[PDB]
Amino acid sequence: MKLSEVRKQLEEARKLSPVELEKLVREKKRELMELRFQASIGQLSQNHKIRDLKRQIARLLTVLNEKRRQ
Amino acid sequence: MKTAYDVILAPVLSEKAYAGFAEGKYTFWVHPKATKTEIKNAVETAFKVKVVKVNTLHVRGKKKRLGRYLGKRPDRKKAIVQVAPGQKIEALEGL
Amino acid sequence: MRVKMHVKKGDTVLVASGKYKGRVGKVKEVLPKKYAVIVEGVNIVKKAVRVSPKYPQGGFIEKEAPLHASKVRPICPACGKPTRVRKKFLENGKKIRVCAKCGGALD
Amino acid sequence: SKVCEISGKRPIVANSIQRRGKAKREGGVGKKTTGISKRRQYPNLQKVRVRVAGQEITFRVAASHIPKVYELVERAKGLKLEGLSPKEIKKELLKLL
RNA sequence: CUCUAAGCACAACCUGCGGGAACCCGUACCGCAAACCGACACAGGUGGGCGGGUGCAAGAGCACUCAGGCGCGCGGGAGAA
RNA sequence: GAAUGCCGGCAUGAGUAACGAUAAAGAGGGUGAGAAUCCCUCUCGCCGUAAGCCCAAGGGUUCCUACGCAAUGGUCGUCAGCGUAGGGUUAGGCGGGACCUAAGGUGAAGCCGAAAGGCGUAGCCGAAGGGCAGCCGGUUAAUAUUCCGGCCCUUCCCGCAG
RNA sequence: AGCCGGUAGCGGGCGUGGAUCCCUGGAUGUCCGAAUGGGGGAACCCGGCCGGCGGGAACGCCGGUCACCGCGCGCGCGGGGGGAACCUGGGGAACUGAAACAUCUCAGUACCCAGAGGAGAGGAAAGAGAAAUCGACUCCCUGAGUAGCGGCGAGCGAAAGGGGACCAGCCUAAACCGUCCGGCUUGUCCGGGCGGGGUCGUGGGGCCCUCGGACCGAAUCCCCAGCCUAGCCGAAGCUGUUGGGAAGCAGCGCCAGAGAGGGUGAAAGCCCCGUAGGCGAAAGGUGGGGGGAUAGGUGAGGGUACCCGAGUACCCCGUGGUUCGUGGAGCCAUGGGGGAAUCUGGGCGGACCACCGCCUAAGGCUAAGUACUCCGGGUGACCGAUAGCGCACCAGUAC
Ligand SMILES: [Mg+2]
Ligand SMILES: [Mg+2]
Ligand SMILES: [Mg+2]
Ligand SMILES: [Mg+2]
Ligand SMILES: [Mg+2]
Ligand SMILES: [Mg+2]
Ligand SMILES: [Mg+2]
Ligand SMILES: [Mg+2]
Ligand SMILES: [Mg+2]
Ligand SMILES: [Mg+2]
Ligand SMILES: [Mg+2]
Ligand SMILES: [Mg+2]
Ligand SMILES: [Mg+2]
Ligand SMILES: [Mg+2]
Ligand SMILES: [Mg+2]
Ligand SMILES: [Mg+2]
Ligand SMILES: [Mg+2]
Ligand SMILES: [Mg+2]
Ligand SMILES: [Mg+2]
Ligand SMILES: [Mg+2]
Ligand SMILES: [Mg+2]
Ligand SMILES: [Mg+2]
Ligand SMILES: [Mg+2]
Ligand SMILES: [Mg+2]
Ligand SMILES: [Mg+2]
Ligand SMILES: [Mg+2]
Ligand SMILES: [Mg+2]
Ligand SMILES: [Mg+2]
Ligand SMILES: [Mg+2]
Ligand SMILES: [Mg+2]
Ligand SMILES: [Mg+2]
Ligand SMILES: [Mg+2]
Ligand SMILES: [Mg+2]
Ligand SMILES: [Mg+2]
Ligand SMILES: [Mg+2]
Ligand SMILES: [Mg+2]
Ligand SMILES: [Mg+2]
Ligand SMILES: [Mg+2]
Ligand SMILES: [Mg+2]
Ligand SMILES: [Mg+2]
Ligand SMILES: [Mg+2]
Ligand SMILES: [Mg+2]
Ligand SMILES: [Mg+2]
Ligand SMILES: [Mg+2]
Ligand SMILES: [Mg+2]
Ligand SMILES: [Mg+2]
Ligand SMILES: [Mg+2]
Ligand SMILES: [Mg+2]
Ligand SMILES: [Mg+2]
Ligand SMILES: [Mg+2]
Ligand SMILES: [Mg+2]
Ligand SMILES: [Mg+2]
Ligand SMILES: [Mg+2]
Ligand SMILES: [Mg+2]
Ligand SMILES: [Mg+2]
Ligand SMILES: [Mg+2]
Ligand SMILES: [Mg+2]
Ligand SMILES: [Mg+2]
Ligand SMILES: [Mg+2]
Ligand SMILES: [Mg+2]
Ligand SMILES: [Mg+2]
Ligand SMILES: [Mg+2]
Ligand SMILES: [Mg+2]
Ligand SMILES: [Mg+2]
Ligand SMILES: [Mg+2]
Ligand SMILES: [Mg+2]
Ligand SMILES: [Mg+2]
Ligand SMILES: [Mg+2]
Ligand SMILES: [Mg+2]
Ligand SMILES: [Mg+2]
Ligand SMILES: [Mg+2]
Ligand SMILES: [Mg+2]
Ligand SMILES: [Mg+2]
Ligand SMILES: [Mg+2]
Ligand SMILES: [Mg+2]
Ligand SMILES: [Mg+2]
Ligand SMILES: [Mg+2]
Ligand SMILES: [Mg+2]
Ligand SMILES: [Mg+2]
Ligand SMILES: [Mg+2]
Ligand SMILES: [Mg+2]
Ligand SMILES: [Mg+2]
Ligand SMILES: [Mg+2]
Ligand SMILES: [Mg+2]
Ligand SMILES: [Mg+2]
Ligand SMILES: [Mg+2]
Ligand SMILES: [Mg+2]
Ligand SMILES: [Mg+2]
Ligand SMILES: [Mg+2]
Ligand SMILES: [Mg+2]
Ligand SMILES: [Mg+2]
Ligand SMILES: [Mg+2]
Ligand SMILES: [Mg+2]
Ligand SMILES: [Mg+2]
Ligand SMILES: [Mg+2]
Ligand SMILES: [Mg+2]
Ligand SMILES: [Mg+2]
Ligand SMILES: [Mg+2]
Ligand SMILES: [Mg+2]
Ligand SMILES: [Mg+2]
Ligand SMILES: [Mg+2]
Ligand SMILES: [Mg+2]
Ligand SMILES: [Mg+2]
Ligand SMILES: [Mg+2]
Ligand SMILES: [Mg+2]
Ligand SMILES: [Mg+2]
Ligand SMILES: [Mg+2]
Ligand SMILES: [Mg+2]
Ligand SMILES: [Mg+2]
Ligand SMILES: [Mg+2]
Ligand SMILES: [Mg+2]
Ligand SMILES: [Mg+2]
Ligand SMILES: [Mg+2]
Ligand SMILES: [Mg+2]
Ligand SMILES: [Mg+2]
Ligand SMILES: [Mg+2]
Ligand SMILES: [Mg+2]
Ligand SMILES: [Mg+2]
Ligand SMILES: [Mg+2]
Ligand SMILES: [Mg+2]
Ligand SMILES: [Mg+2]
Ligand SMILES: [Mg+2]
Ligand SMILES: [Mg+2]
Ligand SMILES: [Mg+2]
Ligand SMILES: [Mg+2]
Ligand SMILES: [Mg+2]
Ligand SMILES: [Mg+2]
Ligand SMILES: [Mg+2]
Ligand SMILES: [Mg+2]
Ligand SMILES: [Mg+2]
Ligand SMILES: [Mg+2]
Ligand SMILES: [Mg+2]
Ligand SMILES: [Mg+2]
Ligand SMILES: [Mg+2]
Ligand SMILES: [Mg+2]
Ligand SMILES: [Mg+2]
Ligand SMILES: [Mg+2]
Ligand SMILES: [Mg+2]
Ligand SMILES: [Mg+2]
Ligand SMILES: [Mg+2]
Ligand SMILES: [Mg+2]
Ligand SMILES: [Mg+2]
Ligand SMILES: [Mg+2]
Ligand SMILES: [Mg+2]
Ligand SMILES: [Mg+2]
Ligand SMILES: [Mg+2]
Ligand SMILES: [Mg+2]
Ligand SMILES: [Mg+2]
Ligand SMILES: [Mg+2]
Ligand SMILES: [Mg+2]
Ligand SMILES: [Mg+2]
Ligand SMILES: [Mg+2]
Ligand SMILES: [Mg+2]
Ligand SMILES: [Mg+2]
Ligand SMILES: [Mg+2]
Ligand SMILES: [Mg+2]
Ligand SMILES: [Mg+2]
Ligand SMILES: [Mg+2]
Ligand SMILES: [Mg+2]
Ligand SMILES: [Mg+2]
Ligand SMILES: [Mg+2]
Ligand SMILES: [Mg+2]
Ligand SMILES: [Mg+2]
Ligand SMILES: [Mg+2]
Ligand SMILES: [Mg+2]
Ligand SMILES: [Mg+2]
Ligand SMILES: [Mg+2]
Ligand SMILES: [Mg+2]
Ligand SMILES: [Mg+2]
Ligand SMILES: [Mg+2]
Ligand SMILES: [Mg+2]
Ligand SMILES: [Mg+2]
Ligand SMILES: [Mg+2]
Ligand SMILES: [Mg+2]
Ligand SMILES: [Mg+2]
Ligand SMILES: [Mg+2]
Ligand SMILES: [Mg+2]
Ligand SMILES: [Mg+2]
Ligand SMILES: [Mg+2]
Ligand SMILES: [Mg+2]
Ligand SMILES: [Mg+2]
Ligand SMILES: [Mg+2]
Ligand SMILES: [Mg+2]
Ligand SMILES: [Mg+2]
Ligand SMILES: [Mg+2]
Ligand SMILES: [Mg+2]
Ligand SMILES: [Mg+2]
Ligand SMILES: [Mg+2]
Ligand SMILES: [Mg+2]
Ligand SMILES: [Mg+2]
Ligand SMILES: [Mg+2]
Ligand SMILES: [Mg+2]
Ligand SMILES: [Mg+2]
Ligand SMILES: [Mg+2]
Ligand SMILES: [Mg+2]
Ligand SMILES: [Mg+2]
Ligand SMILES: [Mg+2]
Ligand SMILES: [Mg+2]
Ligand SMILES: [Mg+2]
Ligand SMILES: [Mg+2]
Ligand SMILES: [Mg+2]
Ligand SMILES: [Mg+2]
Ligand SMILES: [Mg+2]
Ligand SMILES: [Mg+2]
Ligand SMILES: [Mg+2]
Ligand SMILES: [Mg+2]
Ligand SMILES: [Mg+2]
Ligand SMILES: [Mg+2]
Ligand SMILES: [Mg+2]
Ligand SMILES: [Mg+2]
Ligand SMILES: [Mg+2]
Ligand SMILES: [Mg+2]
Ligand SMILES: [Mg+2]
Ligand SMILES: [Mg+2]
Ligand SMILES: [Mg+2]
Ligand SMILES: [Mg+2]
Ligand SMILES: [Mg+2]
Ligand SMILES: [Mg+2]
Ligand SMILES: [Mg+2]
Ligand SMILES: [Mg+2]
Ligand SMILES: [Mg+2]
Ligand SMILES: [Mg+2]
Ligand SMILES: [Mg+2]
Ligand SMILES: [Mg+2]
Ligand SMILES: [Mg+2]
Ligand SMILES: [Mg+2]
Ligand SMILES: [Mg+2]
Ligand SMILES: [Mg+2]
Ligand SMILES: [Mg+2]
Ligand SMILES: [Mg+2]
Ligand SMILES: [Mg+2]
Ligand SMILES: [Mg+2]
Ligand SMILES: [Mg+2]
Ligand SMILES: [Mg+2]
Ligand SMILES: [Mg+2]
Ligand SMILES: [Mg+2]
Ligand SMILES: [Mg+2]
Ligand SMILES: [Mg+2]
Ligand SMILES: [Mg+2]
Ligand SMILES: [Mg+2]
Ligand SMILES: [Zn+2]
Repeated sequence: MKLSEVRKQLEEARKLSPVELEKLVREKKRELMELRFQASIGQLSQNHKIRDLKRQIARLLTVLNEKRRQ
Repeated sequence: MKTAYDVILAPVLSEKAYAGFAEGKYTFWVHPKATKTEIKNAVETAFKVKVVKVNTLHVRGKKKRLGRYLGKRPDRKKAIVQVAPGQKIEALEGL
Repeated sequence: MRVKMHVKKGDTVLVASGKYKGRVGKVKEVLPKKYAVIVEGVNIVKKAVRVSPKYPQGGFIEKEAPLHASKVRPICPACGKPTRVRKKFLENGKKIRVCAKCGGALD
Repeated sequence: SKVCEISGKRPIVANSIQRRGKAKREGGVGKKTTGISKRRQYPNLQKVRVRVAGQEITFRVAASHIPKVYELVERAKGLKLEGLSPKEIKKELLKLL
């Protein structure tokens, strides 16, 4: 997404505990599956949202992997 | 992280899959290495239903070419889940 | 590591050579993969279009064709003259494009 | 036969040279070579059975180094050997070289 | 299935009933062939099962037929050697 | 300029031989720019211990449907096992594995060999052999002992009873 | 200052609040593969144990762990496999040449195998060989097609010496002390560890007497420069003209530590990319150079004769290596047999003996100079699409 929103996403993710982080990823993964459904019926005009959520999930798992590895 | 949303990939959009909604059988594209027990738990976490039967089948990719370049579409796997009596998956009854 | 581009969107440049030599115009776009630029009003070619949406009449449109970047020279906004580009390190440490004629900044 | 466990003596390649004629030092015109071909020379490997710490240890040794085996039996009296396996025993005796 | 050893006989096994649980891969199509082996949509080669009826001494033979499947992916004429 | 030279291009033979079983065709209607060759109907002929049907190998989308005809098809082509796209293979009971062993292979123990390696009991692997619980019908354009319907059954876990 | 790879488009986004992109470190990294829980027809299948997930006990999924082999007191550590050529070791042809052919040649080559590493080997004299000499090893030139070897045929082919490259020397075994443990032939015992001692050829060391009481310094460790893995600054030209286009032609200038080269519409020092000359690393790699530590290193006589690497030297048998093919056949190596001594010992100087000299065997390590080119860059009286790599291109592909 926008570069400032990535930065804010990383500040907030880093204030989350591993349990919060897992629960967020589980939520964003659900929304990603919702995006794939929508895109498969031709309903996702804004297809950039699929990639954005995928990288979001990557950042969150990266920070989750950070917090179990200081 | 491995969630139910990693097992279930997309619904199967075909007149054959649609004809199964009436009996409570919903067809999904699922992950190729996912077992029947896994798909059961993944549907029951994803769509708030009870799964009483899961059939599965592998669907080999179609060989295709583009001019000089012969290739192959990825392999896929379909799962058909039967939900408990009187239940329904609203995200599919769409359609 | 990068294609060196002495000219930017959308400073003002002289087309110093070619059929449109002497023209002054704004850099509409810069194409590094092609070492080209597009200059407003310069290199106008007639492209043929099929009947369609966007051109329900068919016919032709006008298009600016690209120019090789070396045919183009920025006009310095201080002294207003065409010039080669020099580099200059600001007080903070950043480098900017300055005018070889006078010394003014070109951004 | 293979390798002397004590000296590492192993088969070597030697030539077998067939000769005719009378040696010059006997008044002949000299020796002529009527055939050269490869053969192997083996160590005189034998089995030596010795009993160390109430176990039987069997060495595959060149006859030349048979006394070197009993030498290792002596040098093993200072080693704490009982309770060990015949394999682990032979290693101790062999490490004493 | 039966016999017993360690063990254990709050266990354990057998019988009966009840609820629950039951995974992975194949499954299309061709398959005596134009889709397999023979460079070919090649008169060749390819293991197992079903293989109806009538008559002929019998039979999986032979002739004609059922079900079923084909007329073999160049044709039209002429009626010399 | 020659090496029956090498690679390629194009000639000649020649509009010639051939067009791959002598089981065989005829007509009407349709479609289409185009029809002996595609679809439909009637007539005719051929196989029928197969030239019909079902398994297994092997092959690997060739299946079904829509749109196509440059090339592939020994002619033609509107057709096709061809091109483009979409769809299609559903199992506790069928087959294989979470079972068994056969030749053989491998191989703790052990034996042998310059090296690489060769052997080798048990054990392990190894099947179209042993073992093990599903029959009939309906349904799709295309799957069905698999989905559905009816009637049956097996194993594992846990509980109760004897 | 643009960007979402080749790659346009549909449809949607990102970037001076610094994106794309380039370098470095990290994170993730399904499955197979040495492949290593077990099996297997590589990329599939099937388990044990601990923890988790679901209604979860059966079923499944997720995370962790579980091969064999070696070495040290069940715990660690290590090994496995790969790498274009190069290297060492273990094995090791033939065509061919000898105008036939067998000794000989091809050749210890091709190849197989084991292993090593950025190199590998070798290496600190039991050397050379004749100089009253030299002084580790490797590598180049020469010596030299010499000396020799050779069915004295075909052919094969040294070393010393000289000129150069590089330069560097070390640890140990034994004597004799100490300690620990073991043994039961009870001790002034034997053995095994570990520590101290000690390392040489004019011999040296041990042990006992007298005397004399800081320089040297790693090949190991630390720091640093330098270098590598992205980059960056970089002089000076305008006009007219012919022309699609100027860089051509013409006029008038200008830079040069830069007039290498490539581009731009044709032929440009001054338009562009560059060039000369300069500048540059938070991170990783290197660091043979500068600095610093550590390990380490070191006397004289005198007496004593304790020690100085064993199935070894040495001799004989059978062979290999060398220029040496049995030759007068030594030397180095060793498969078989026999089998010593510790300096008053032993090996060598081409049978052997004398004399005269050289050197210290049977333990180990050691940079540099040398080789190679998978990789990167620079340069060609190298190729220019039948050429040059087999491949300029979706090639180790189609087939
Ligand atoms: Mg997705
Ligand atoms: Mg998809
Ligand atoms: Mg993601
Ligand atoms: Mg993951
Ligand atoms: Mg459905
Ligand atoms: Mg499945
Ligand atoms: Mg699950
Ligand atoms: Mg299935
Ligand atoms: Mg399956
Ligand atoms: Mg698929
Ligand atoms: Mg696919
Ligand atoms: Mg996809
Ligand atoms: Mg799928
Ligand atoms: Mg620049
Ligand atoms: Mg002008
Ligand atoms: Mg333009
Ligand atoms: Mg400049
Ligand atoms: Mg900056
Ligand atoms: Mg700036
Ligand atoms: Mg400005
Ligand atoms: Mg002989
Ligand atoms: Mg004589
Ligand atoms: Mg002879
Ligand atoms: Mg001779
Ligand atoms: Mg020979
Ligand atoms: Mg022989
Ligand atoms: Mg023996
Ligand atoms: Mg004996
Ligand atoms: Mg005995
Ligand atoms: Mg002897
Ligand atoms: Mg020794
Ligand atoms: Mg008991
Ligand atoms: Mg009890
Ligand atoms: Mg039951
Ligand atoms: Mg399983
Ligand atoms: Mg098959
Ligand atoms: Mg089927
Ligand atoms: Mg079928
Ligand atoms: Mg059929
Ligand atoms: Mg036949
Ligand atoms: Mg048959
Ligand atoms: Mg058939
Ligand atoms: Mg057919
Ligand atoms: Mg075919
Ligand atoms: Mg063939
Ligand atoms: Mg065929
Ligand atoms: Mg045919
Ligand atoms: Mg045929
Ligand atoms: Mg037959
Ligand atoms: Mg029969
Ligand atoms: Mg009948
Ligand atoms: Mg009958
Ligand atoms: Mg009848
Ligand atoms: Mg009659
Ligand atoms: Mg009858
Ligand atoms: Mg009859
Ligand atoms: Mg009959
Ligand atoms: Mg018949
Ligand atoms: Mg019929
Ligand atoms: Mg017919
Ligand atoms: Mg016919
Ligand atoms: Mg036929
Ligand atoms: Mg025909
Ligand atoms: Mg005629
Ligand atoms: Mg000629
Ligand atoms: Mg010819
Ligand atoms: Mg020729
Ligand atoms: Mg020719
Ligand atoms: Mg030719
Ligand atoms: Mg040819
Ligand atoms: Mg050609
Ligand atoms: Mg030709
Ligand atoms: Mg030709
Ligand atoms: Mg031709
Ligand atoms: Mg002609
Ligand atoms: Mg012709
Ligand atoms: Mg012709
Ligand atoms: Mg004619
Ligand atoms: Mg003729
Ligand atoms: Mg004729
Ligand atoms: Mg012919
Ligand atoms: Mg013919
Ligand atoms: Mg004819
Ligand atoms: Mg016939
Ligand atoms: Mg015919
Ligand atoms: Mg006939
Ligand atoms: Mg007939
Ligand atoms: Mg007709
Ligand atoms: Mg007809
Ligand atoms: Mg009519
Ligand atoms: Mg037709
Ligand atoms: Mg037609
Ligand atoms: Mg007709
Ligand atoms: Mg016909
Ligand atoms: Mg028809
Ligand atoms: Mg009729
Ligand atoms: Mg019949
Ligand atoms: Mg095929
Ligand atoms: Mg196809
Ligand atoms: Mg066609
Ligand atoms: Mg056609
Ligand atoms: Mg045509
Ligand atoms: Mg077409
Ligand atoms: Mg054709
Ligand atoms: Mg045709
Ligand atoms: Mg044909
Ligand atoms: Mg048509
Ligand atoms: Mg068909
Ligand atoms: Mg098709
Ligand atoms: Mg189908
Ligand atoms: Mg079932
Ligand atoms: Mg299981
Ligand atoms: Mg099994
Ligand atoms: Mg078994
Ligand atoms: Mg073994
Ligand atoms: Mg051997
Ligand atoms: Mg074996
Ligand atoms: Mg066996
Ligand atoms: Mg088993
Ligand atoms: Mg097997
Ligand atoms: Mg088995
Ligand atoms: Mg079986
Ligand atoms: Mg039997
Ligand atoms: Mg069976
Ligand atoms: Mg069964
Ligand atoms: Mg039944
Ligand atoms: Mg049925
Ligand atoms: Mg349907
Ligand atoms: Mg069918
Ligand atoms: Mg049923
Ligand atoms: Mg009870
Ligand atoms: Mg859009
Ligand atoms: Mg767009
Ligand atoms: Mg700013
Ligand atoms: Mg920055
Ligand atoms: Mg993993
Ligand atoms: Mg494995
Ligand atoms: Mg295995
Ligand atoms: Mg558990
Ligand atoms: Mg549930
Ligand atoms: Mg559980
Ligand atoms: Mg499991
Ligand atoms: Mg596990
Ligand atoms: Mg290997
Ligand atoms: Mg290696
Ligand atoms: Mg070599
Ligand atoms: Mg060698
Ligand atoms: Mg070799
Ligand atoms: Mg041989
Ligand atoms: Mg020969
Ligand atoms: Mg010969
Ligand atoms: Mg020759
Ligand atoms: Mg010859
Ligand atoms: Mg000759
Ligand atoms: Mg001859
Ligand atoms: Mg010969
Ligand atoms: Mg020879
Ligand atoms: Mg040769
Ligand atoms: Mg030789
Ligand atoms: Mg070679
Ligand atoms: Mg070097
Ligand atoms: Mg070295
Ligand atoms: Mg020394
Ligand atoms: Mg020397
Ligand atoms: Mg001297
Ligand atoms: Mg000396
Ligand atoms: Mg020196
Ligand atoms: Mg001379
Ligand atoms: Mg010779
Ligand atoms: Mg020779
Ligand atoms: Mg020789
Ligand atoms: Mg030679
Ligand atoms: Mg030599
Ligand atoms: Mg000499
Ligand atoms: Mg010299
Ligand atoms: Mg001691
Ligand atoms: Mg010591
Ligand atoms: Mg010491
Ligand atoms: Mg010392
Ligand atoms: Mg010392
Ligand atoms: Mg010491
Ligand atoms: Mg010294
Ligand atoms: Mg001396
Ligand atoms: Mg002395
Ligand atoms: Mg040094
Ligand atoms: Mg050192
Ligand atoms: Mg610059
Ligand atoms: Mg410049
Ligand atoms: Mg003009
Ligand atoms: Mg001009
Ligand atoms: Mg001029
Ligand atoms: Mg220059
Ligand atoms: Mg140049
Ligand atoms: Mg140039
Ligand atoms: Mg010029
Ligand atoms: Mg030029
Ligand atoms: Mg020129
Ligand atoms: Mg230029
Ligand atoms: Mg130039
Ligand atoms: Mg420079
Ligand atoms: Mg520079
Ligand atoms: Mg530099
Ligand atoms: Mg230093
Ligand atoms: Mg010194
Ligand atoms: Mg001293
Ligand atoms: Mg001294
Ligand atoms: Mg002595
Ligand atoms: Mg010595
Ligand atoms: Mg020694
Ligand atoms: Mg001996
Ligand atoms: Mg001697
Ligand atoms: Mg003899
Ligand atoms: Mg000898
Ligand atoms: Mg030799
Ligand atoms: Mg000799
Ligand atoms: Mg010799
Ligand atoms: Mg000799
Ligand atoms: Mg000797
Ligand atoms: Mg000897
Ligand atoms: Mg002496
Ligand atoms: Mg002596
Ligand atoms: Mg000697
Ligand atoms: Mg001598
Ligand atoms: Mg000497
Ligand atoms: Mg002499
Ligand atoms: Mg000497
Ligand atoms: Mg020495
Ligand atoms: Mg070395
Ligand atoms: Mg070196
Ligand atoms: Mg290169
Ligand atoms: Mg290059
Ligand atoms: Mg040329
Ligand atoms: Mg070409
Ligand atoms: Mg070529
Ligand atoms: Mg050309
Ligand atoms: Mg050429
Ligand atoms: Mg290449
Ligand atoms: Mg290449
Ligand atoms: Mg080629
Ligand atoms: Mg290709
Ligand atoms: Zn200016």
